[PDB]
Amino acid sequence: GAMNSSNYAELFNNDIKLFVDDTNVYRVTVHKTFEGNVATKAINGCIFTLNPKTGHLFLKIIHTSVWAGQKRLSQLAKWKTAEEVSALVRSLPKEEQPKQIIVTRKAMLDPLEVHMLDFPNIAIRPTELRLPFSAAMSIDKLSDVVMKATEPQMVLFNIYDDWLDRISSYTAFSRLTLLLRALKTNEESAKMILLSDPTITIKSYHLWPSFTDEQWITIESQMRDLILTEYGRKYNV
Amino acid sequence: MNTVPFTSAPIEVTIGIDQYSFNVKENQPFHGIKDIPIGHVHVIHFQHADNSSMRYGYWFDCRMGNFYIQYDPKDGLYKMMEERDGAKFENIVHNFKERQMMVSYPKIDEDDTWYNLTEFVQMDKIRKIVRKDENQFSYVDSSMTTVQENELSDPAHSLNYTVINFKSREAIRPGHEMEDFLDKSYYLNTVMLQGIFKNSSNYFGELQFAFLNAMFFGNYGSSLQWHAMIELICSSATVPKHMLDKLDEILYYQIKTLPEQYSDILLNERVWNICLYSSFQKNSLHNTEKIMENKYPELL
Ligand SMILES: N[C@H](Cc1ncc[nH]1)c1ccccc1
Repeated sequence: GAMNSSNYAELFNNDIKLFVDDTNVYRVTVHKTFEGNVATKAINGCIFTLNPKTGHLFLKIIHTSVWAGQKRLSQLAKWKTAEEVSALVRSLPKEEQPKQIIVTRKAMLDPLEVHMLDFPNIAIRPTELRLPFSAAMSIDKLSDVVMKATEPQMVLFNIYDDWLDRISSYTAFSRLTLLLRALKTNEESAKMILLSDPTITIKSYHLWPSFTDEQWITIESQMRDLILTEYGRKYNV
Repeated sequence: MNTVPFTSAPIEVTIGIDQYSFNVKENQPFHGIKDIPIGHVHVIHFQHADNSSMRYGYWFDCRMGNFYIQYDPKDGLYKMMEERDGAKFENIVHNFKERQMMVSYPKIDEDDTWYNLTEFVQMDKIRKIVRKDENQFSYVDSSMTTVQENELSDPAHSLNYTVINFKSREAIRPGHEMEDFLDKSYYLNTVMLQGIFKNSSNYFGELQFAFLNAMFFGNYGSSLQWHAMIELICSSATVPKHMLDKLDEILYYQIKTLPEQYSDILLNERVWNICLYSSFQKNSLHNTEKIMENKYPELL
């Protein structure tokens, strides 16, 4: 069934599972034409496919060429997502294939189910959680590799950096979703928090700064404040 | 014109014959139904006065034997049987007619309703779905489950209706996932019409047989089958023009015949709204759309 607050620790058990977020697959800028009509121009996108237990991120970059000459792009984007997720599963050794795929948007269920008919034992699940994975393109290194791509490309990351050496998956996922929620609600502020102290750097092979345990507590606190704040500036409280 | 005699009527029962019905009182002197039109399959069906639970009945064709009804007090139902002694049967019938103990199949001359509901239904074709080979007539009741329902338990008592499943490898060609899911023409025309059914007459007939079992017995799996067979056509962008025209006529007469007070349970809102207003064939069912809007505008 649907993944929600009640069955949340299931994410960190030992059954392989992936989240799939298709938000950033089809991305456009809307602009005016010389005649004063409106048109779109696509920019490169990405499928966000994440193992929440290990942090392994399968970032499939969607190059604008995939849309050339196609109609109904928002609908096609969901089927392309499902095609590429199915291809990824087929590429993995049997013992690495997921037992469940959780889609962050319900409109991905039928496309993914149909592409995975060959995998009747892989459960395709929606969720009631409002996860902030759309903000993935606010992570500078992820945004950079998507925008620079000249062809379809899969890039592998660990979205937790080395955090699992010191904390549990549950805590790592909580930190990730807090960071991404903050970047989604107020990107400039969030990014200011993360980069303020210039003595804390991002390792070449990491996505996030090299905070000590104590510095992460301060960081996490500052992100919580931001989210309540912006929730104030938005609703006025 | 043919006859289905009754040995007797020992328990109070509502008897249907096709779209007609009449009440028979306990031990009322009733000995059957005469003047049944030849050339069509027919259904004779029953609802006991004391247990409206279980409507049940028998599809039969009088061209394929002499059939009669006899109540069984052990199994508690009216059973159809075949009389193989033709002279014994003619004698029984002639004597019952002479004593005017039979109701007459009450067909108005103008009225093509039953033809229109059964145009592609035959007795031999019916037995391919309802399996009991030792008899010529076929038993159906309210509770019988379909093969597809059993996949999701007694196989001998099942309705072997063609299994249609839009999210199945049969329905979806590898590499045409989006194409085949959004436009079911492949599945309709190649898999089902050319591969399994063999022709449009086969498709319409199973679709018609599904509706009639839903209507007469409240058979839920039959209702599921009827709607799936409609949806598969309406969700295909490429359908032979003769099939669309015939489908409109078929569904028109089904909607016309449906009891008004049963629409709530026998009509699936999603399928009909999708079929009449969103599907590829939203503009191809003029007669069906008109009667649905004037008779069930609430469902829509
Ligand atoms: N069995 C046929 C149609 C069919 N062909 C292949 C599978 N089903 C049918 C037609 C008419 C009345 C009832 C049943």
